[PDB]
Amino acid sequence: LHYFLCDDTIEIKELLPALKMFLRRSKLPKNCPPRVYQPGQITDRAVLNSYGDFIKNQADGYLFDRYKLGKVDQEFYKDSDLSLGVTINVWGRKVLLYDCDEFTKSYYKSKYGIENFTSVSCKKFPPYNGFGSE
Amino acid sequence: EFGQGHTFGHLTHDALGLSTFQK
Amino acid sequence: MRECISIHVGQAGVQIGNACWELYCLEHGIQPDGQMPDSFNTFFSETGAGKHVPRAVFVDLEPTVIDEVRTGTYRQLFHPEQLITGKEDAANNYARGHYTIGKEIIDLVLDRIRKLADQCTGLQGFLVFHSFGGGTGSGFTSLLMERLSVDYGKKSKLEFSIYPAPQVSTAVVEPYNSILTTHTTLEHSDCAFMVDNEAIYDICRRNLDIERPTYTNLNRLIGQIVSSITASLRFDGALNVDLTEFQTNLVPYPRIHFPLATYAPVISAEKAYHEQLSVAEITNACFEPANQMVKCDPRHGKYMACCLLYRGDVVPKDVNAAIATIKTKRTIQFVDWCPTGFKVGINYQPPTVVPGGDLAKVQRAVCMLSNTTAIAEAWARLDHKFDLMYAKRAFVHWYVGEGMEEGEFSEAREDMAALEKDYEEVGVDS
Amino acid sequence: MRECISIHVGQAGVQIGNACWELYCLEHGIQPDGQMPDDSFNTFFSETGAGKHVPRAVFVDLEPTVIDEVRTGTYRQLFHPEQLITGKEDAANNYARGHYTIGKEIIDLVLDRIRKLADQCTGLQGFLVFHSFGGGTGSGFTSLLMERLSVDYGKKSKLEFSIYPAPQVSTAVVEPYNSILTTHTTLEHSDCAFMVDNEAIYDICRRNLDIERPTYTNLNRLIGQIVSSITASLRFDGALNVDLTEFQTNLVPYPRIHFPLATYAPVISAEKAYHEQLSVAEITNACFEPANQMVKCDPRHGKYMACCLLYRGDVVPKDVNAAIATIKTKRTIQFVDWCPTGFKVGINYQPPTVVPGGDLAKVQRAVCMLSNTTAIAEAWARLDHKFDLMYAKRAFVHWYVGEGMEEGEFSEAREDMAALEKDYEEVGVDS
Amino acid sequence: SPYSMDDRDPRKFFMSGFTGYVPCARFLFGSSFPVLTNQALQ
Amino acid sequence: MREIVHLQAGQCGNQIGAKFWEVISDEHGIDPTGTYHGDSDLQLERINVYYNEATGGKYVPRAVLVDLEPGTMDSVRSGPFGQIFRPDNFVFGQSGAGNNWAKGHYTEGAELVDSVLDVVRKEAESCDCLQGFQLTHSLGGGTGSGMGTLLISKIREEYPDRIMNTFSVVPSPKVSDTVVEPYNATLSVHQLVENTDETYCIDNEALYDICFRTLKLTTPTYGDLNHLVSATMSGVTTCLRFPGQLNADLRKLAVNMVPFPRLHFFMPGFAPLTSRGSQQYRALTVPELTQQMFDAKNMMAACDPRHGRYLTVAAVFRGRMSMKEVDEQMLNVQNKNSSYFVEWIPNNVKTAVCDIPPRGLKMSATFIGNSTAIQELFKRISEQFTAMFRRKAFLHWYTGEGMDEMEFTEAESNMNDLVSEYQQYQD
Amino acid sequence: MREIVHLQAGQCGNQIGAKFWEVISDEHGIDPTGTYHGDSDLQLERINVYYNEATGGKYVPRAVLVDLEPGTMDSVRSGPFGQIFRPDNFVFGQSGAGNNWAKGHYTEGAELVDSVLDVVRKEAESCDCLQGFQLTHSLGGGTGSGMGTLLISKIREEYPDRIMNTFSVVPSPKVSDTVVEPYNATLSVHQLVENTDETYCIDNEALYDICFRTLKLTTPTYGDLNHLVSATMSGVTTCLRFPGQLNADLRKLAVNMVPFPRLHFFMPGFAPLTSRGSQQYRALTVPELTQQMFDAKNMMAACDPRHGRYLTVAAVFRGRMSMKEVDEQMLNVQNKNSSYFVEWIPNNVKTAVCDIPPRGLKMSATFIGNSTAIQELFKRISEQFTAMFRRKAFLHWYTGEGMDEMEFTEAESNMNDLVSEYQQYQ
Ligand SMILES: Nc1nc2c(ncn2[C@@H]2O[C@H](COP(=O)(O)OP(=O)(O)OP(=O)(O)O)[C@@H](O)[C@H]2O)c(=O)[nH]1
Ligand SMILES: Nc1nc2c(ncn2[C@@H]2O[C@H](COP(=O)(O)OP(=O)(O)OP(=O)(O)O)[C@@H](O)[C@H]2O)c(=O)[nH]1
Ligand SMILES: Nc1nc2c(ncn2[C@@H]2O[C@H](COP(=O)(O)OP(=O)(O)O)[C@@H](O)[C@H]2O)c(=O)[nH]1
Ligand SMILES: Nc1nc2c(ncn2[C@@H]2O[C@H](COP(=O)(O)OP(=O)(O)O)[C@@H](O)[C@H]2O)c(=O)[nH]1
Ligand SMILES: [Mg+2]
Ligand SMILES: [Mg+2]
Repeated sequence: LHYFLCDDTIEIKELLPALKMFLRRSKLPKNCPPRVYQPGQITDRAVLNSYGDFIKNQADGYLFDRYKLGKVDQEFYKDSDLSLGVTINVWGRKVLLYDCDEFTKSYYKSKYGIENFTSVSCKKFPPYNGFGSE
Repeated sequence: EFGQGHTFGHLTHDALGLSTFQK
Repeated sequence: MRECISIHVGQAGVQIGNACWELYCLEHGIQPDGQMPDSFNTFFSETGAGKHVPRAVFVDLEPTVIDEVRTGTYRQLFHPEQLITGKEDAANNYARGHYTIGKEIIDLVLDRIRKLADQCTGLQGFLVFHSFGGGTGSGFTSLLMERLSVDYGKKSKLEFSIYPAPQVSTAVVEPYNSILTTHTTLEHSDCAFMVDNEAIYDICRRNLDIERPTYTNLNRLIGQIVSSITASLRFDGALNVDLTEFQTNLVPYPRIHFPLATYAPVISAEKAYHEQLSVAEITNACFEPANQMVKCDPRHGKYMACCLLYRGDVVPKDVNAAIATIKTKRTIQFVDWCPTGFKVGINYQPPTVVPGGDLAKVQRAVCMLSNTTAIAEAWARLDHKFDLMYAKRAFVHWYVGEGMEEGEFSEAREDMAALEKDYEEVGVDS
Repeated sequence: MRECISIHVGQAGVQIGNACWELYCLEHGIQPDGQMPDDSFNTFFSETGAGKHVPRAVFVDLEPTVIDEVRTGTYRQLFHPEQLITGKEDAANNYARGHYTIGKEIIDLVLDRIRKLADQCTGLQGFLVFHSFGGGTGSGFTSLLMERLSVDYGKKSKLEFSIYPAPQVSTAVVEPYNSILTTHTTLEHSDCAFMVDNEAIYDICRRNLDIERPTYTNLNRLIGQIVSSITASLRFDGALNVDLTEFQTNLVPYPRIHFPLATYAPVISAEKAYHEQLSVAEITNACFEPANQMVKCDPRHGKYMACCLLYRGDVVPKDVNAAIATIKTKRTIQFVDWCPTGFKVGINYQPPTVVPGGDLAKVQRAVCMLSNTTAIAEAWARLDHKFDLMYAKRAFVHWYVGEGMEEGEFSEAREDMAALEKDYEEVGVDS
Repeated sequence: SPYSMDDRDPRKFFMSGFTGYVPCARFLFGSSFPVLTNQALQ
Repeated sequence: MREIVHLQAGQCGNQIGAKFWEVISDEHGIDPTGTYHGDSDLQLERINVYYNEATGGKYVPRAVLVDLEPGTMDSVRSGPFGQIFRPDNFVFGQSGAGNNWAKGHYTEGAELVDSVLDVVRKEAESCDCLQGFQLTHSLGGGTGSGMGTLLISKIREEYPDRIMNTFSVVPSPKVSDTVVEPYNATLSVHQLVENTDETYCIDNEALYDICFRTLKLTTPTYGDLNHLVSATMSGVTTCLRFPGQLNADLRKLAVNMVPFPRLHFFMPGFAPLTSRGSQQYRALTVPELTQQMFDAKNMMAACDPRHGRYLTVAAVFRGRMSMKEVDEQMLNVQNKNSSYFVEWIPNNVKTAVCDIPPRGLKMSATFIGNSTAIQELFKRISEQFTAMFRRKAFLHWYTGEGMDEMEFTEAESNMNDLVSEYQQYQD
Repeated sequence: MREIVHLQAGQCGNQIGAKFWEVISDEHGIDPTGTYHGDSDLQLERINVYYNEATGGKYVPRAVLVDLEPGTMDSVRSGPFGQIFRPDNFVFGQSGAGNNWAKGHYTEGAELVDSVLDVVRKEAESCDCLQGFQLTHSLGGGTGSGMGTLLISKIREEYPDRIMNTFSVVPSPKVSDTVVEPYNATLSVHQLVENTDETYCIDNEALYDICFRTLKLTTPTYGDLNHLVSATMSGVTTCLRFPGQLNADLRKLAVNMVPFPRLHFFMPGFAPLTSRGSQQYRALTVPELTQQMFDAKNMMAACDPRHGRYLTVAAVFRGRMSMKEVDEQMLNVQNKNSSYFVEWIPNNVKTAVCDIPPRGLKMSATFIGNSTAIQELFKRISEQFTAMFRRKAFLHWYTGEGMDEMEFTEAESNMNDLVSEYQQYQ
């Protein structure tokens, strides 16, 4: 599991007894196998209405409001949310983290001040006759 | 479901006091 | 398992490739020695011990530019047989580099290419780096190209050439070697990208605010463009482009395959964060007449086909609104027979910068690949420079002294007259 | 349990065995003292109750200079003291000196030790001979030894590893005489003669190992590697083993057509092993390239006959069959129209072992190929072209008539090799 | 540069095919190019 | 019980279908592993339409994935629901098509269809009673436009009495992202008009305009754009997987909506599309749904229906609703827009009502229209083709790989033959 | 009850039999020590067929292990299941045959067969009711092709009222591991066709193809190819040592698949074959087994069956499973592929059903088949032999041991008669 700190996005590779993929660099939802919402429900900015006049710029032509009415409760995994020895629901799959790399250890002990990372382990002759010399 | 002879030698031999039923 | 093979011929091709392979290692996290503390297959091969080896052949007749790579900081990266050297240079001489010394190591070069080719499970194209005006940059690549054209039939053949600039140039025999190279590029070369020194010089003064650039500044900037067009093979994106299609949808006639390159946004560190660098203005900087990377005026000619290659955080709608913004401008003239001339490409990798460089850390970039008829005026001022050489037969006897005839001068001249009348024929309205 | 006999004759055969028997004691872990610090060594060594192991070779030369180097050298306490037969007067680049007068005095002792060595082995495979054409001892002594071995041991296989003279560089002057007079008896009393040319090893060492100016130690270690490659099947386990007769029936189709080649791959130094990848399909394509061959001939002008491949180390039979299929689809390689099957494959598990201080890298998979080819007819032609020019003036003759040989056998040997060139052309032509 | 580099360092050698001059290299034989140049630099 | 075989060709067809299998797995309660996890049994009585049972209680899709480039198959395996697909159904070439119709249909595509059709046929005798095929592709590429016409030619040559669901992405006038789009469209409509029972036309400009007016989305990326197509993709065949009150399968849709053998290009639509802010302000009722159907901004094609006439209209409802309100409202829209519907056909409108709405909504409806306004989509392609055909630009690439000058004129002639039918019946 | 004697000759026969004695030991639950460690008692009721009882509960295999070169028997004893073989059953010579049929038949393999015949005859009288012989070798070698066909000749003249089931690994053109094997192939099919009743042709190219496209393994070593062969070895006779509902022995297969005394060349198969990464997505059903028995990809011989017509086909099923689905689908494949079977005989398919599937599987099916597509298997050896004997090459190794050149002409004449009869009846 690679967690990029630039975009807070998670990608996964596999280790065949190679790489393949098994996942893509996207945001990982946290709670439950999520339903695919109706379109338009996942936008980032709440808008009131477009400008009434016909001539306008398309990107600018939106007025935003002060109430965010239809917020869906979408929770995404983060560096605080995932740590060592924590069960993670990858799209319905229970995944256990058991060790990590030295840069991850250094980043965690620098940011959150956690000092201990214990790597969880996962795993004549026949008898003789007397008719001759032994 | 959605909701949820022992030996060839001992069978041909060693039959003095034992019958076929006794073996 | 789609691969590209690189050949670097001449001092210009070798020195650009030093910055080109430096960038590729920095893109991918591969250390200079060759290990780590799947997008590598396109340009590297993973050995059993964990080493990674490039897919380039560094060949030149003059050892003094190969030796500085052998003694340089990238000595553990390459294979010691891939770095072919010679005995004496071409010395700015097309006769010397093609038919006097160029035959003595040409079979060595051919077997290394074949030894590299059968290792690749899937081949896609060639990337040849050279310069027009050089002896090795003309003599070696002309001999090399027709042998690979008859060895491999349908493979794409991409070249990157240093155009001798109109006003400024280094050597004197430059008009001769520029004409004598084109008689191979018109038939065996599939798509030859073209760039000059003076336009990179001009951009470094204004955008980067460099008062006194060197070739170290140029080679990094050329390396960014060539790393931007091959990004779709390694990294993923919203819609990717392989080597075959962006030269499919760009070459409409068999003799019109000479595009122009443009990079955006090129900027220094101080002015970048003051600017707003969104999608709607990085593509408008491409079509400014002061930002094209070949010294010519695009307003005189009309655009023929264009390719836009976006990298980083780019929303696909911001591309389409920018294109419709471009098509409403009067100065951006298009040919009537081509209704749609724009090709897009989106990649999910932001650009990177080498440490100790100049370019800023910018979330997005676009590379513009423009086929246009404005390059005819660049060839007219070079054909005129040829005609004053050939009128008084100056510098000729260094060509007949190695065993080659005089009639190829006139044959290449009417070849250039054939090429410059092609643009005037295809540039008219119907 | 399966045992072989090796015979080393002449200064070349002795100097090959200095770097040939070095390899066997190293890879079996046998000390130069002769003691082991479970029967894979029985092919090349015999066990003594004290614990010492004694090799199974004979070292014969007519001058005591080169044996004395071995006798006082590193391997003094390894060879038997009667496996080193000495002679006082060298043959001195003369066929007659080695074959009639001096060689008759010590052949009874040489055949005494051979019969003594043959009676110790419960199961005998055959004989392996190491000598050189251009020397008096390497021509005279082996010619009399083979006619005295074909009388005593009839059905046993005889194989040679000869030093074939180079077209341009040579040591002596009279070797066109001395090479045709020693190949007169090989066409009737030999059965397989692998020939290695010295300057072909020179060009391999120049452009692959990058040794600029090599010497005999570089040559004999490579030749020592090729004999370990051909014999590795009897010594160790594998997917399918190879007998001496198995690659003999696979290589010789005629009573007279028995002249194969030899080539080793991969042959690189240590610093090239890390960068390149030594695939199975690559080490078999280096063998078929003409620049890697150990005889200075062009196989493109020649005509392939029968190829035997011997794989050592971590190999996969699927890769071998794919590699063979890729060999058959290149058209620079041609086969006769009467031998449609032209490949024999042998597999051995053991990878190569490199001596400390050697010029070779640690190789995880290697291959030996043994190709019969009529391209040697080009090499017999120039060897006979340089014979008739120097025979027409009757130069360098008077010792041959003064030491025991009649002159009239000169035309007999020329007639035999003329028919030999005539026989190579009859096999090479199709219907 | 390998010339002034310390002797105990394993990098004190040149790759094969190097046309640059190495002192005390013409007086050496029977060995491969990088180790020959390595002992020449020693 | 009815069986549908799915095929995905090209880059655009693969990503839309990858969103398609994600949507209907959610509707039937299928985990990404392939394990059933639902709440009601009505999603389980008809699962053999799209899925095949495997040992251990795992469900695999009945889809065949093909492209000439291995790059997109690594992405399809990479998806959130990429693990369910059969690895035996992943067939591909090695040389990219390069947006060349000849490189997908004649030169390199002829060496892959021998292996494509074996896997495609292997699912057919695995099925008991086959019904039809769905093939998702784009008309502008060199893979989907070329091989999609090649595959339907080979399928129809040996399944005569079946039906074809060709969900083609048509080229766009201003969102053109390739310079040879008129070439790859005119060379693919030759085989689409003859060997396809119905084709659903989707562009990118009308999808983008929906995302800015009805949905008010700031950044409508491709992962959101493909969801609009996938909703209508799953809404057309709801009568085969769910109980209803007035059922209508694919052949019933074909009989009611195809009056002439070469008029089968449709404009689809989705009714309950809302903006995010107006979720709690809107009354979701049938007249509100019917008003959103026949809105000129809600059709997924770049054709204005006010610039033409309607042949035959269908609407498939999902959820709990009456039948008087459905029939009266969709009779009132016929009387009010009486000039738009043709006078020589009575009862232009066909209704269909199911009983299970999609998850997360009280009711939904899918709108399918056949109109004369689709002639403008083909007119701009033909007049773009002629300007390039006149100067013979980008032509030596096709003719360098087995094509000729002759076949381009026949393709444009069949374009003009197809366009002339719509304007003939308009007046 | 019905004992089968197993004979192993050549290096190929020794390696396959070493794998064969491993699978049936695992099926009957026999550890390499020699005891019995199993759960079900059905593996013990029929145990005398393949294994012999010895004092102390130790079971020993009834097999004969013969090879002139003693190289391979060191590997056999050093294998995982090598302790069970009797040292009195290890009969070997001193020198190898050297890829020569002459030395393997008349000089070096001429005095060892006295020792082989006494072990075979001793084990023959130890059996209660002998059922027949099964033997494994290679035609492309010197010992297996030489002494194998010699032992077929000497046993047939002494046991006339028995059967021979030969499992011959025929050579392939591209996988040609020898240069002389056209001579050995033609000179062994002369002795094969007259003294064998049932012969199974196995190829290496077919096995390498299967492990690539069906099993998807990138390192197919010989320890895996012999496992695929050993599956058909244990599945041909699974109704002789296990209960069922429709039992069939080797004689019933012989009288249902051999209509003529010369048309007895078969082509084997085994088809619950899946990869490791695709086990989750396949339904193990009788329709899916029936589909993949009959395709050209699963045959263990390098022949395309669609270029010819079948004569007889037999299928042996294992597992608790129905019968209408068997009888319908065996009828369905005859009706659909009507042009792939000859029209002058009806009901070309024989079905046999057992009770016990092998370990780690749910149901199994073993395919054996007579076909006229073996013409292409023997035509290539014809053209190889004619173009090679034309110049009399590779011949002094044969005439220097006692045989005249006329035997080469007779072998071509017999084989030309064998390709005449299959083409006549196609
Ligand atoms: N962009 C760029 N161009 C270079 C560089 N080095 C040399 N050139 C070009 O090379 C041209 C002259 O060629 P030469 O200097 O003779 O080098 P060459 O092409 O290898 O030819 P010869 O050295 O004579 O064999 C100049 O006009 C430069 O434009 C460089 O580092 N960057
Ligand atoms: N390749 C190789 N050839 C050797 C070696 N030693 C000797 N020779 C060959 O021996 C030839 C010279 O023969 P001589 O000097 O007469 O030695 P000889 O063959 O033993 O004959 P005599 O000196 O009479 O005993 C040279 O041409 C070499 O080819 C060696 O170590 N390696
Ligand atoms: N809706 C949608 N359209 C796409 C996507 N990817 C590509 N396209 C469209 O497909 C057209 C190009 O098709 P192309 O990829 O060349 O087809 P191919 O060559 O057969 O794979 C462009 O005009 C895009 O608008 C996607 O993910 N979603
Ligand atoms: N498939 C397979 N073939 C084998 C095996 N062992 C040997 N062979 C084949 O046997 C042939 C060589 O036979 P060989 O050992 O020389 O026969 P022999 O000399 O009479 O014992 C080669 O072509 C191999 O393909 C094995 O384990 N599996
Ligand atoms: Mg230079
Ligand atoms: Mg001497």
